[PDB]
Amino acid sequence: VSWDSLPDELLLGIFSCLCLPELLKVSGVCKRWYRLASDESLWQTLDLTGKNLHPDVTGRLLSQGVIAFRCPRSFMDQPLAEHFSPFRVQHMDLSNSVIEVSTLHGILSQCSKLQNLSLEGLRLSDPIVNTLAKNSNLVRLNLSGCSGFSEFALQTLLSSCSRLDELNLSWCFDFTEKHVQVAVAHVSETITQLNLSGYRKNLQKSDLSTLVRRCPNLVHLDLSDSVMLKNDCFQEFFQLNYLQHLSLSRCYDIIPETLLELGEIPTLKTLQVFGIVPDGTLQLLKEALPHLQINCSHFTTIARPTIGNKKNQEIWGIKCRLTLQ
Amino acid sequence: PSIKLQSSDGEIFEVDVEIAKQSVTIKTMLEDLGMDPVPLPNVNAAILKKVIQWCTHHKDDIPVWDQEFLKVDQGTLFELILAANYLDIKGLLDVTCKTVANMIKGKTPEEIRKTFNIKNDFTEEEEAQVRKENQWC
Repeated sequence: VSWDSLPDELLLGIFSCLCLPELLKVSGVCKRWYRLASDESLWQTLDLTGKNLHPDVTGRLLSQGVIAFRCPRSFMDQPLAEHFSPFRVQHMDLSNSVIEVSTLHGILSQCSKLQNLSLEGLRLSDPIVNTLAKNSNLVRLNLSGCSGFSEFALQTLLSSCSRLDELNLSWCFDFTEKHVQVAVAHVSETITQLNLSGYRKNLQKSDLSTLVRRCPNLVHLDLSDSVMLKNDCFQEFFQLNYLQHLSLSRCYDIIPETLLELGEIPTLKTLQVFGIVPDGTLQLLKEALPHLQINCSHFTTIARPTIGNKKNQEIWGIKCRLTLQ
Repeated sequence: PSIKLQSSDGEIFEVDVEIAKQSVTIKTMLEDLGMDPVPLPNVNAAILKKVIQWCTHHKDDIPVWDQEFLKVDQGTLFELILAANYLDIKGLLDVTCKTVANMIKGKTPEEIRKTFNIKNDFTEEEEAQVRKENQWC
């Protein structure tokens, strides 16, 4: 007997039971299996991390209706700036990958339905940053460590993403005051988690004011490495009635004692002040503010596709069903 | 506590209402119709007896029992996947599909066509592209 007489819904069942390499095997059995082997139901979540890859493969794969694309530490360094057809991709992690800037652009120029994106540690460009503006439905965006874009392209992206909740725009070693100013002046008021650490002399107190004025919903605020900030900034954090996580690690102008004032912020649940607090005055600070969690955490979780080890492929909670592990 | 099922070819099996309920199909009928000899025109007596057996084994629910259970010819397995689907029994539809999945694993596209007997719709030039489109993996 033949199984090709099996309903289309059932072959997909059988195929859903196949791991990535198996699925690509079967796709070459008969023309029918090949169609089905690429059915959208089978490709919602894809995990290709650390895979060297040609842009056409990433495009051809993203063109199969892939919603969660986990692909950090990957390699895409060749021609054909995806233009494939628009992509359904909603959650995508390309963090710390090496991707030709024109390849990065081509792929993100077929994206409008992104909800959660990570481009952490990727050289970008206005062409790239501008195409991101299309994804106005962006809820979480990570551009930490990125560079290659003006404060103007950053402006239209931030202006455009009006429902942004988490924004990790830290250590963009690439930029000036103007980028920081644009940043606080156009981040959506809907923002609740913002990471703007890494801009020493380029982040003034006034930039903190603007931010505080325009964004009353901040719950997470990382300002580590804000060399300019003194305790006279605390009066701005006080005007945030939902701030429960603050980071001021390496803010050398914040006298360790003045840190006691941060007890004014009622909602505050955790404080991170590494590198400026003597072990001693730190344990006294913990005495005084027993409600807080001081220097309890080292890494930012703001807009991070994944948090942990052995816990990969949980790209924003999604356990990618197709992988290469 | 009891319900009678009628195979598409005559047989009447008396299964426990709770076990028969494992079938969304048989479940909707026993409600939206309140029938005694539940008409199952899409499942013959051989397969239904299997479905009931599998459901009984997992009345509280790849295991070894299931593997031995699905240790049948391709025909029967093909009939069960349909049966399970028709009767919409997610439980048994899962094991049967994974069973077929396990059969495909290891075998090459050719060995697969043999077993499940599949016509090669491909052109040697198409298998050339299908292959190229899957090198990256």
